Amino acid sequence: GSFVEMVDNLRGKSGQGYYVEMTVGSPPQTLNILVDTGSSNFAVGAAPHPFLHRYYQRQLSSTYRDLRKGVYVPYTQGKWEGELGTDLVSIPHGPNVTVRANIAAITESDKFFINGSNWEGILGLAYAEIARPDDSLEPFFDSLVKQTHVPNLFSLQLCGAGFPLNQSEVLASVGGSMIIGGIDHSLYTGSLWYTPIRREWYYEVIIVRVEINGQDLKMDCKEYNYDKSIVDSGTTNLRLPKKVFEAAVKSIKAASSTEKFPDGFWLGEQLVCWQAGTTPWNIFPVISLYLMGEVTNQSFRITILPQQYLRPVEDSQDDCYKFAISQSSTGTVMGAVIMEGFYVVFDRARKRIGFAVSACHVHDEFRTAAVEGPFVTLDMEDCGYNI
Ligand SMILES: CN1C(=N)N[C@](CCC2CCCCC2)(C[C@H]2CCN(C(=O)CC3CCCC3)C2)C1=O
Repeated sequence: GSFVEMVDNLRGKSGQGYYVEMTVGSPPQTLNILVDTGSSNFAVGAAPHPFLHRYYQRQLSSTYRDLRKGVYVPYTQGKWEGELGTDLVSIPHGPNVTVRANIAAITESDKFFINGSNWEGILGLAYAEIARPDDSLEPFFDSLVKQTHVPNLFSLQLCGAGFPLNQSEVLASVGGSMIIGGIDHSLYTGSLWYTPIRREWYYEVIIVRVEINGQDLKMDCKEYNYDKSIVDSGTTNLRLPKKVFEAAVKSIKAASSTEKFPDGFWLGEQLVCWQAGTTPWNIFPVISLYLMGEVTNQSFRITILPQQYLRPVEDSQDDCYKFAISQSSTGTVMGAVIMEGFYVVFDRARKRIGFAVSACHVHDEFRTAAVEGPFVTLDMEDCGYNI
């Protein structure tokens, strides 16, 4: 019910990631670690890098164990490579436990570390199926649950500020909470609604209906989950499959048509600015994603505001934003800008993901984010994509 020791243990922002403090080795080496529900390796900087002010020094840890194996992880926008080993790991603002976990000691990388992000490694919280080099490398959370009495569940409250935070502010500000082993009721309002985890690899879910200001996008629901839909704190944007993105942007443009925005804005490349305090939130539509419910033929919806999908960026005294919805060729990605609207419960023990309105979501006096249900929805299993 209440996990005060873990409340407010995150820092960061949607554009650069949310991170938690961790310690590795004996004596403990403190590092800031990206919370990543879209990968499954615990991988930390272990050699000098221009964007790192600290890194894991294996030679200084008496509990370091060398697995004598390399790991090469190339991905779309970057790469990381390192040396596998194990060590004792703790989360200072977490459960009061120390676990023996796998650690990939990063020795070389490209477009992995971000200048000014304040994190030195990543915590892959998804399942062993997508761990590198293969599923035999036990992910951190699996080790934590196996070695302690920590319940097999974690929950995330990612807090977007609603305005830009400079270098000093982002270091001093609370970015949210990662509750390990439980649900903290102070982090949300209303009810938690659960969607099934379709398969344990990424945190895969099924979207059954999409609305833009109550208007049904009216696409075959398979299109929404082509080739998968995942919940990923390690992605900034709400990413949509090509056809869905094209249909959604046409509908968002139509709803906001009292103001014309350049093509570069809709491409998520160019910022849009308004005089201080005059952002016309009301012209932008709300977006509802209906998710498969736990009950047969039942769904629920999560509704986000433009305060979630317009990402605050510094320009002046103008309030500026980037459009945080973008195209994908690898399925839907419910990234940090979506997660910022909600308290998200990764209930691994019951193979389900919970959503509730976040106590820290940004809104205005007229509209709020929402999590509502139930809705009668038929043939929802057909919304899932196969092959
Ligand atoms: C999309 N995504 C993740 N969720 N994690 C990784 C890895 C995915 C693995 C999936 C399984 C197979 C191997 C690759 C790596 C992170 C590291 C930094 N990254 C940023 O984009 C910078 C920030 C932008 C907002 C938060 C971070 C991405 C990724 O590419």
